[PDB]
Amino acid sequence: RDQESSGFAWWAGNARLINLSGKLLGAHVAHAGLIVFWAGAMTLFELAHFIPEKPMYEQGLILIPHIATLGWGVGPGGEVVDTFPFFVVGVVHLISSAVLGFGGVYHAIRGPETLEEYSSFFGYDWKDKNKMTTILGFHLIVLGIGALLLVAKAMFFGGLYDTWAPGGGDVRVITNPTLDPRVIFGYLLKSPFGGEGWIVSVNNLEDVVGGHIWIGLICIAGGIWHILTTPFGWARRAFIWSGEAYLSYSLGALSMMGFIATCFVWFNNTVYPSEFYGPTGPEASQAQAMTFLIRDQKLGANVGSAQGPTGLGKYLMRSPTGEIIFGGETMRFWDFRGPWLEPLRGPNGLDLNKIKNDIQPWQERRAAEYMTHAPLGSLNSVGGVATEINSVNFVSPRSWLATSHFVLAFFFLVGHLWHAGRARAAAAGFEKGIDRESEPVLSMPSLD
Amino acid sequence: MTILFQLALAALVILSFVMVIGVPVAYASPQDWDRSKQLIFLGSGLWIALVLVVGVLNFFVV
Amino acid sequence: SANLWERFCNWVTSTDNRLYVGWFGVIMIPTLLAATICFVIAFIAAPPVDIDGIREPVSGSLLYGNNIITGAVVPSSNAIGLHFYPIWEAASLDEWLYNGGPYQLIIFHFLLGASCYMGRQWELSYRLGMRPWICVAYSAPLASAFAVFLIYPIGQGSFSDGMPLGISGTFNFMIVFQAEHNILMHPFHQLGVAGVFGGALFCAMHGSLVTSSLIRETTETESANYGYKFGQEEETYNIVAAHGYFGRLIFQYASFNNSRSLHFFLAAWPVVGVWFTALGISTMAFNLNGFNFNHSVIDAKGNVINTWADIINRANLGMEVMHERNAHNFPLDLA
Amino acid sequence: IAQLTMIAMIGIAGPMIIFLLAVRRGNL
Amino acid sequence: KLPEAYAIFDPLVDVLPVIPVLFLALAFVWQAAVGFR
Amino acid sequence: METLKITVYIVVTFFVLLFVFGFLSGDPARNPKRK
Amino acid sequence: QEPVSYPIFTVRWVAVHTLAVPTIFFLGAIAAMQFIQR
Amino acid sequence: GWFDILDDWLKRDRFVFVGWSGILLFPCAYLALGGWLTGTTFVTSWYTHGLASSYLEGCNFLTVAVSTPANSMGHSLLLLWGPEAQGDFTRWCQLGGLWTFIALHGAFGLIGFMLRQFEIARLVGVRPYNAIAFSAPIAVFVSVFLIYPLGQSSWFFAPSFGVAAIFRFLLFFQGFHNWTLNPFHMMGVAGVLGGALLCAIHGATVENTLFQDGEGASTFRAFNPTQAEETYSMVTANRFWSQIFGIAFSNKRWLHFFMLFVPVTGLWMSAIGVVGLALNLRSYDFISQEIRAAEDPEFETFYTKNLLLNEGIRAWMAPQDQPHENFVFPEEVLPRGNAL
Amino acid sequence: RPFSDIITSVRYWVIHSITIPALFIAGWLFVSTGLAYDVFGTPRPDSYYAQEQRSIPLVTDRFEAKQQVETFLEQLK
Ligand code: CLA
Ligand code: CLA
Ligand code: CLA
Ligand code: CLA
Ligand code: CLA
Ligand code: CLA
Ligand SMILES: CC(C)=CCC/C(C)=C/CC/C(C)=C/CC/C(C)=C/CC/C(C)=C/CC/C(C)=C/CC/C(C)=C/CC/C(C)=C/CC/C(C)=C/CC1=CC(=O)C(C)=C(C)C1=O
Ligand SMILES: CC1=C(/C=C/C(C)=C/C=C/C(C)=C/C=C/C=C(C)/C=C/C=C(C)/C=C/C2=C(C)CCCC2(C)C)C(C)(C)CCC1
Ligand SMILES: CC1=C(/C=C/C(C)=C/C=C/C(C)=C/C=C/C=C(C)/C=C/C=C(C)/C=C/C2=C(C)CCCC2(C)C)C(C)(C)CCC1
Ligand SMILES: CC1=C(/C=C/C(C)=C/C=C/C(C)=C/C=C/C=C(C)/C=C/C=C(C)/C=C/C2=C(C)CCCC2(C)C)C(C)(C)CCC1
Ligand SMILES: CC1=C(/C=C/C(C)=C/C=C/C(C)=C/C=C/C=C(C)/C=C/C=C(C)/C=C/C2=C(C)CCCC2(C)C)C(C)(C)CCC1
Ligand SMILES: [Cl-]
Ligand SMILES: [Fe+3]
Ligand SMILES: [Mn+2]
Repeated sequence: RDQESSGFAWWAGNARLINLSGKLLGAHVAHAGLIVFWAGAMTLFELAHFIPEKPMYEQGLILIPHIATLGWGVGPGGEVVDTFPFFVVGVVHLISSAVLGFGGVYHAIRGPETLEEYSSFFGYDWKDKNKMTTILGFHLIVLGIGALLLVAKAMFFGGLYDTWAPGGGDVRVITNPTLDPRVIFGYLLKSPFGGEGWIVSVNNLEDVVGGHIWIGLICIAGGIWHILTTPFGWARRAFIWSGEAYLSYSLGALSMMGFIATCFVWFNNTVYPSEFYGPTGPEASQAQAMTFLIRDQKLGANVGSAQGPTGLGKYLMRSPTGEIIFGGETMRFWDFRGPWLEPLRGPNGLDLNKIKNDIQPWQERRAAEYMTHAPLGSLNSVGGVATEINSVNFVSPRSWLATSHFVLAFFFLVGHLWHAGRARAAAAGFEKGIDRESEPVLSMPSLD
Repeated sequence: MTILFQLALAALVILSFVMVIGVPVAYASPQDWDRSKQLIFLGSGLWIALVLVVGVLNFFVV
Repeated sequence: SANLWERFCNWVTSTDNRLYVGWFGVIMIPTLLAATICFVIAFIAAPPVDIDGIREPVSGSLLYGNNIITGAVVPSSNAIGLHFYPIWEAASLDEWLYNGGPYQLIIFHFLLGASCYMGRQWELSYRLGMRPWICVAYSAPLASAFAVFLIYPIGQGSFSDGMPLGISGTFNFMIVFQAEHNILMHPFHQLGVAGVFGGALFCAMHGSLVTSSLIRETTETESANYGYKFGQEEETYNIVAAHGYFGRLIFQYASFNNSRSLHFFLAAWPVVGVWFTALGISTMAFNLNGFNFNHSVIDAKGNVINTWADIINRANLGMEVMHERNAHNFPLDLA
Repeated sequence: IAQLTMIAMIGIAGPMIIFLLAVRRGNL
Repeated sequence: KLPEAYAIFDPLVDVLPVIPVLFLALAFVWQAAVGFR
Repeated sequence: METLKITVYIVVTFFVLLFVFGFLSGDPARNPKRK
Repeated sequence: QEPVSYPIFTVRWVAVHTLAVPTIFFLGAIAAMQFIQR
Repeated sequence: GWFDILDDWLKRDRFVFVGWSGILLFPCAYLALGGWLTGTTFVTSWYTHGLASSYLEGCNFLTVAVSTPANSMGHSLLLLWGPEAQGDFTRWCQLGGLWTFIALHGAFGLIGFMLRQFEIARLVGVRPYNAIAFSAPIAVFVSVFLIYPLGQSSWFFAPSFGVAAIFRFLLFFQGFHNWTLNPFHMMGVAGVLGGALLCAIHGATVENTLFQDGEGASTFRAFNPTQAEETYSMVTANRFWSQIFGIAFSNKRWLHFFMLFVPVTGLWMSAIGVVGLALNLRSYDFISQEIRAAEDPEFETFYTKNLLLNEGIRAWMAPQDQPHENFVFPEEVLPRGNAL
Repeated sequence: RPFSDIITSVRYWVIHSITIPALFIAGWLFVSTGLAYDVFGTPRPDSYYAQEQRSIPLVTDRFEAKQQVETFLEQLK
C-alpha cells in the first residue's frame, strides 16, 4: 500500500501507482501544473530583465522568441514595438497553474483511490484494450483541435512572422496554404543526409500551415477511428498489453521527437527565425565570408578569378556541380539558404556582378552583425574558443536548446530500453529472478 | 486607484500564501477535514473573485 | 511437414545454436561483415585521400609505406560535406576512393550493426529466461561511438572532422580536439576519467578481496582454481571474512555486506561515468566548450599574474595555430 | 521598506505543512 | 520591464523560477520525516 | 554502376522485410516461460 | 569499539580533534579571503 | 613484558584498527594531507615560476597547486634546518619546501598503508592478495614523482600536486616525448580500459542472473550474508556469454583472478614506460618515415601531422613553462601552420 | 558509538558554542589583519612588481637563495 507490503522500495515508490487510478490521476494532474508554472514563471523572470531595443538572442531570452514567431509584440524586421503579449501570456499561465495544482492535491489525498468502483467511464484497466483505444481516441481529438488553433492564428488572427518577406521579415497573414498531398508527403521521402534534409528542410510558412491542416485532420479521423474500433488479432499478437508497455512505447516516441527537435533548432531558420534567435551554424561562416568579400572589393582588387596559396580560389570556389560558392573553409557550407543572401544568388550560385551593384543596406549590416556572433561560448557563458580572452560573452540560444534536448533525448532512449525490458520480462514472469527448482539451461542441450 | 490596486494585489499574494499552506492540511489531517470544507470553499471563491477584480482593474490604472 | 516460414522462424530464434543469431542478428551480420571487409581492405590497399579539399592526399595504407601505428582509413573530404556519398553517386570508383569513400562505408554499417548487437543481447537474454538490462549497460560504449563518429560530424558540419580509423590518427583527433575546445576543463570529461579510474580500481580490489577468501579444496602443487567444479551449489568463498578484512581496513560502515548491492554498484559506477563524457563530446559538437579562465589574478598596477590555466592556454594556442593551413586571417571561427 | 520578507517566508512554506501534520498526528 | 504598477514586485518575480526544484527536495524531506517506508 | 544501385536496394529491402515479418511472427510467446 | 576500560580521552578523541580545529580555523580564514578587494 | 602489552593494546579490535603499521602510517599521511591543504590555501609560487596558486592570492579550486621547487635547487631535498633556509620557515615556504615535505611524507604514508594491509590480512587469517595488488599505485608513484625527476636535472619537471598542474604535465609529456606513441603507454591505457570494461560487465552479469528469493521487485532484500547456497546462476551466465560473444568463464576463481590481473599489470607496464623517459629514451620517430618524407615532399601520414603539432606545443609553451632558461623567441620563428 | 549519543548531552553544547566562535574569529582575524601575508611571505596585490624591477623574481642560486629573495623583499618589490 504505502510500506514494504507493496513490492517496491521508497526509491521506486511511484510504481505503487500501477493499480491505483485516483492516486495516479492526482499525481499527473499535479505535475501538469509544474510544466505550466515554469512556462509562466520563466517568461516573467525573463521579461523583468528584458531591454526592448536590444536583440533577443544576446540577452538570453528563450521563451519570448516563441511568442515573437507568432508575430505578437513585433514590428517589421523583428523589433519590439510593445511588450504586453509577453506579460499576459506569462501571467495567465502562472495563474492557471494553481487551478491545475488544486485538482492535484484533491485527487491525491481526498479523492477515491480507485475510480473503477466510483465511475465506469473514468473507470479503466490496462488489460481492457477497449478503454485504452477509446482514451487514445479522445486524446487524438484534443490534439486535432490543438493543431487547427495554429491555422486560425495564421489565417485570421494576424498571421505569423514571415522572415522571407521583402526587405527583411514582417508579420504576414497566410491567405493560401498548400492543400496538395504531393508536396506534403514529398518531404518525408527526402534523405536525412546533408544537402537534401527531411521535414527540417521547410523553407516557407505555406507548407507549415498546410501541413498543420493535414496532420490535424488525419488525427481527428484516427481519433474517431479508435473510439469505433477494437484492436485486431495480429495487432494483439504484436504487443504486450500492460500498464508499463504503453509507457515504454511513449518513451520511445519522446526520445525520437527530441532527436528531431535538436536537429530542427540547430539548422532551420524559418520556424526559428534569425531575428529572434541568432544566426545558425553556417549562417555566421557565410556572413564572415560575405562581408570579407564586400570589404576587400572596395580596394579594387580582383576577387573573381583570384587563386589561393594552395590555388583553387581565394574568395570564391567551384562546388562539385560547378556552382560558384564560397572558398576557404566555407566550402562545406553551400547548402545554406538565408533570406538576406538569396537576392544575390544567380542562376548557378552567386553572380559577382550582383555583388558589385545590388547591395541593399540591411543585407550588408546583417552580414556584418552576424560575423562577430557565431555559435560558440563556454559553460560559464563567455564567447569564443579556448585561445581568446574573456572580453565578449556569447552563447547562441540555439546551443542551449540543442545541448539540453540532446542529452534529455539520449536519456529518454535509455529509459525506453529499461521500461521495454521490464515490461517484457514481467509479462513472461522472470523479472523477480530465476526460479530455483527448474531453470531453462538445465533442460537445454550442452554446446560442445 | 493605484493604492487600491496595490492593496488588493498584496492581499491576493497573502491570501494565496495562506491558501497554499492551508488546504493541504485541510484535506490531509484526519481529526477535522469535513468542517474545513466550507472554509476552503469560501476561501477559493474569494480567491477567484479577488484575482479577477484585480485583473479588470489593471486596464483602469495602466 | 510444415511450410518454410515456420521452419525459418524457429531456425532464426534457435537458442540451441552454437552462436545465437536473432531477428536483430539477420540484419546485424551483413552490415558488420561488410564493415569488416572494407576496414581490412582499406587499411591495406587504399589509395591516398584528399581530406582537406585542396589537393593534399594522405596515405593511410600499409602498402604505400605505413606500419600498424601510423595506418588509418582517412575521413571523407571537406568538399563532400555531410552529403550521402555511396559508390553510385560518384562518377567513378577512382574518385569515390579519392574523396574518402570507404570511410563513410565502414562507419554507417558499423554503427547500425552495433545497435543491432544491442538488440541481440536482449533477445538472447529473453530466450534464456534471464533478466534484461545487460543491454542497458551496453548503451554506454555505444553512445560514445555514435558521438565520436556521427554527432560530432553533424555538429562541425563535415565528415572530415571525424576520427580516422587508426591509432596515430586517433591521436591526431585528440590533439586537434583539445586545441579547438579544451576538453580537460569540461567538468563532464572529468567525471568520465573518474569513472574509468574508479572502475579499474574497483575491479582490482574486488578481484583481490574475493580471490583472497577462497576455501581449501586444493594442495600446494596444483593450482587453487580446481576448488570450483563447474556449477557448484556452494558459493566458493566466505563473504564475512572479506567483509571482516575490509571492515578493519577503513571501517565497519565502509564495507558492504550484501553482494547484491556490491554488484549493482560495481556495474553502476563507470556506466554513468561514460555516459557523462559521451554527452560531453556531444555538447561540444554544438560548441559548448570547457571553462576558460583568462587572468583570474590581477594586481593594483593592473598587470596580470599567470595561473596554470594560462600555461595550458599557451599550449592550446600553439596546437591551434598549427591546425590552420587555411589562412593567416581567421577572426571568429568554428564554423 | 523590505520585500525580503516574502523570500524569508517562502522557503519555510514547504516543511511547515508537514510540521503541523506531525503535530496533529496523521497522514504524513 | 514589468508595468510600473507591479514594479514593486520585482524581487517577487526573481524568485519564481527556482520554485520547481524545491518540490523534488520536499519529497525527500517528506520521506525522511515518516522514517522511510 | 546503375545496376549496382538497384541490386543493393533489393538486397537491403529483402533483409528489412524478413526482420519486420519476423517480429510480427509470434514473438511474445518465444520465451521459455508462459508460452 | 573504542576501549571499555576507558582512558579519559580515547583514540577517537584525537582522530576527530585533529580534523575539527583545522577545518573550523580554515573555513573561517577562507571566508575572510572573500571580502578582500582585489 | 611491556612488549606484549604494547602488542595487545595495538592489535586489539576497535572502530578503526591501528597496529604496528599505524605508527608509520598515521603521522606521515596526516602531515602530507595537511601540508597540501595549507599549501593550496596560503602559499605562493611567485618566487619560483611566476604563478599564483592559492586562495589567498585569488585562485579558484581548479587552478591551485603546491608547486615544485626551483630549477637552481637541483635535486636538493630542501630541509628546514639545512643550509638553504638555515632555520627559517618563511623562506622555506617560498622556495618550495612544502613540495618535498609533502612528497616524502606521502611516500611513507603509502608504505604504511601497504604494511597495514599485510598486517590486517595476517590477523584475520586470509591470503594477502590485496597487498600485492596495491603495489601497482606505489610503482606508479615512485616512477612518476621520484624516478622521473631524478633522471632529469631537477624536481622542476615533476608534476605539482594540483589538477591544472597535472594537466600541464599531460601537455608537457605529449609535447616533448610524444608519450602516446610509446608502446608501454599503449599497454597501460589498454590494461586500464580493460579493467573498466570488466567492472561494468561483471556487475551487470551477476546482477542480471540473480535467483528469485524475495517478495518485492527489488532483490537487495533477499540476501543473507551467509554462503551456504549460491547467490547467482553461474551456469546461465556461461551459457549466455558463450553464445553472444563466443567465450565465457566457467571458473569463478579464475574470473576474479583475471579481474586482479588486468589493471595492475597495465599500471606496472606503464611504470616501466615512464622510467624509460627519465633517461630521455623516448619513442618519437620511425627512421624509415624520416628518410621517406625527406625524399618525397608530398607524402603525408597522420604521424607527420602529430610531429608538426608537437612542434607547436613545445615552441609555444616553452617560454613561460621554462622561465629559468630565460628564453626569448622572436615572433617570426614561432611555428605556424599557414607558413607551410 | 552512534552520533545520536553525541548530538545530545549538555556538556557537549557548553564546551562547543564557546570554543568554536573563538576559532572562527581566530581564523577570520588571521587573514583580515594581513598576518597570513607575513608568515607565508605571500605578496599583497600591490607588491608583485616595483618601479625599478619590472620582471619576475627568479632564484638562480641555491645556497644564496635565501639572500637573493631577501634582496628582492628589501628593495620593496
Ligand atoms: C518520463 C516518464 C517516466 C515515467 C513516468 C517513469 C516512471 C517510473 N519509472 Mg522510470 N525512467 C525514465 C522515465 C520515466 N519513468 C527515464 C528517462 C529513465 C532513464 C534514467 C528511467 C529509468 C528508470 C529506472 C532505472 C527505474 C525506473 C522506475 C520507475 C518507476 C518508479 C520510479 C520512482 O519512484 O522514482 C523515484 C525517483 C527518485 C528517487 C529519483 C530522484 C532523483 C534525484 C535525487 C536527483 C535528480 C537530478 C536531475 C536528474 C538532474 C537535474 C537537476 C536540476 C535541479 C538542475 C515508475 C513507474 C523503477 C522501476 O520500477 O522500473 C521498472 C526502476 O528501477 N525508471
Ligand atoms: C512531481 C512529483 C511527484 C508527484 C506528483 C508524486 C505524487 C505522489 N507520490 Mg511520489 N515521489 C516523488 C515525486 C512525486 N510524487 C519522488 C521524486 C519520490 C522520491 C522520494 C517519490 C516517492 C514516493 C513514495 C515512497 C510514495 C509516493 C507516493 C505518492 C502519492 C502520495 C499520496 C499521499 O498520501 O501523500 C501524502 C503526503 C502529504 C500529506 C505531504 C505532501 C503534501 C502535498 C500533497 C502538497 C505539497 C505541495 C503544495 C504546497 C500544494 C499546493 C496546493 C495548492 C495548489 C492549493 C502521490 C500520488 C506514495 C504512494 O505511491 O502510495 C500509494 C508512497 O508510498 N511517492
Ligand atoms: C484532466 C484530468 C482530470 C480528470 C480525468 C478528472 C476526472 C474527474 N474529476 Mg476532476 N479536476 C481536474 C482534472 C481532472 N479530473 C482539475 C484540473 C480540477 C480543478 C478544477 C479538478 C477537480 C475536480 C473535483 C474537485 C472533483 C472532480 C471530479 C471528477 C470526476 C467526475 C465524475 C463524473 O461523473 O463527472 C461527470 C461530469 C462530466 C462528465 C462533465 C464535466 C464538466 C466539467 C466539470 C469540466 C469541463 C471542462 C471543459 C470545458 C471541457 C471541454 C471539452 C471539449 C473537448 C469541448 C472524474 C473522475 C469529482 C469527483 O467525484 O472526482 C472523483 C470531484 O469531487 N474534479
Ligand atoms: C471525455 C473526454 C476527455 C477529454 C476531452 C479530456 C481532455 C484532456 N485530458 Mg483527459 N482523460 C479522460 C477523458 C477526457 N480527457 C479519461 C477517461 C481519463 C482516464 C482517467 C483521462 C485521463 C487523462 C490524464 C491522466 C491526463 C489527461 C490530460 C488531458 C488534457 C490534455 C491537454 C493537452 O493535450 O495539452 C496540450 C494542449 C492542447 C492540445 C490544447 C488544448 C485546447 C483545448 C481542446 C482545451 C483547452 C481548454 C481546457 C478547459 C483545458 C485548459 C488547460 C489549461 C492548463 C490551460 C485535456 C484537457 C492530461 C493533462 O494535461 O491533464 C492535466 C493528463 O495527464 N487525461
Ligand atoms: C500517434 C498515436 C497513435 C497510437 C499510439 C496508435 C496505436 C495503434 N494504432 Mg493507430 N492511428 C493513429 C494514431 C495512433 N495509433 C492515427 C492518427 C491514424 C490515422 C492516420 C491511425 C490509424 C490506424 C489504423 C488504420 C489502424 C491503427 C491501429 C493501431 C494499433 C496498431 C497495432 C500495430 O502493431 O501496428 C503496427 C504497424 C506497423 C508495424 C506498420 C507501420 C507501417 C508504417 C506506418 C511505417 C513502416 C516503417 C517505415 C520504415 C517508417 C518510415 C518513415 C519515413 C518517413 C522515414 C495500435 C493500438 C490498427 C488497429 O488495430 O486499430 C484498432 C489499425 O488497423 N491505427
Ligand atoms: C614517524 C614519522 C615521521 C617520519 C618517518 C619523518 C621523516 C622525515 N621527516 Mg618528519 N616530522 C614528523 C614525523 C616524521 N617525519 C612529525 C610528527 C613532525 C612534527 C614535529 C615532523 C616534522 C618534520 C619537518 C618540518 C620536516 C621533516 C622532514 C623529514 C624528512 C627528513 C629527514 C628526517 O628528519 O628524518 C627523520 C629522522 C631523523 C633525521 C633521525 C632519526 C634518528 C634515529 C633513528 C636514531 C639516532 C641515534 C643517535 C642519537 C645518533 C648519534 C650520532 C653521533 C654519535 C655522531 C624525512 C622523510 C623534513 C622534510 O620532509 O623535508 C623535505 C621537514 O621539513 N619532519
Ligand atoms: C588490418 C587490421 C585488422 C589490422 C589490425 C589493427 C589493430 C589496431 C590491431 C590491434 C593490435 C594492437 C596495436 C594491440 C596493442 C595493445 C596490446 C598488445 C595489449 C596487450 C598487452 C596488455 C595491455 C597486457 C596487460 C593488461 C591486459 C591483460 C589487458 C587486456 C585488456 C582486454 C581487452 C581485456 C579483455 C576484456 C574483455 C572484452 C573481456 C570479456 C570477458 C567475458 C567473456 C566476460 C563475460 C562473463 C562475465 C561474467 O560475469 C561471467 C560470470 C561469465 C561466465 C562470463 O562469461
Ligand atoms: C502530490 C505530492 C507532491 C507534489 C505536489 C505538486 C507537484 C504540487 C504542485 C502544485 C502547483 C503546480 C502549485 C502552484 C501554485 C501556484 C499558485 C497558487 C500561484 C499564485 C500566483 C498568483 C496569485 C499571482 C500573482 C501575481 C500576479 C497576478 C501578477 C504579477 C506577479 C504576481 C506573482 C504577484 C510532493 C512530491 C511534493 C509530495 C508528495 C505528494
Ligand atoms: C509536410 C510538413 C509537415 C507535416 C508532415 C507530416 C504529414 C508528417 C507525418 C508524420 C508521420 C507519417 C510519421 C510516421 C512515423 C512512423 C513511425 C514512427 C513508425 C511506426 C511503426 C513502428 C514503430 C513499428 C514497430 C514494429 C516493427 C517495425 C516490426 C514489427 C513489430 C513492431 C510493431 C514492433 C509539418 C507539420 C512538419 C509542417 C511543414 C511541412
Ligand atoms: C503563494 C504565492 C506564491 C507561491 C508560494 C509557494 C509555492 C511557495 C513554495 C513552497 C515550496 C514548494 C517550498 C519547498 C521547500 C523546500 C525546500 C527549501 C527544500 C528542502 C530540502 C532540504 C533543504 C534538504 C534536506 C535534506 C538534508 C539536508 C539531508 C539529507 C536529507 C534531506 C534531503 C531531506 C507565488 C510565489 C507564486 C507568488 C504569489 C503567492
Ligand atoms: C604545513 C606544516 C605543518 C603541518 C600542518 C598541518 C598538519 C595543517 C593541517 C591543516 C588541515 C588539516 C586543514 C583542513 C582544512 C579543511 C578543509 C579545506 C575542508 C574543506 C571542506 C569542504 C570544502 C566541504 C565541502 C563539502 C563536502 C565535503 C561534502 C558535501 C558538501 C560540501 C560541498 C560543502 C607542520 C606544522 C607539521 C610543520 C610546519 C609546516
Ligand atoms: Cl591538423
Ligand atoms: Fe564479483
Ligand atoms: Mn574543425
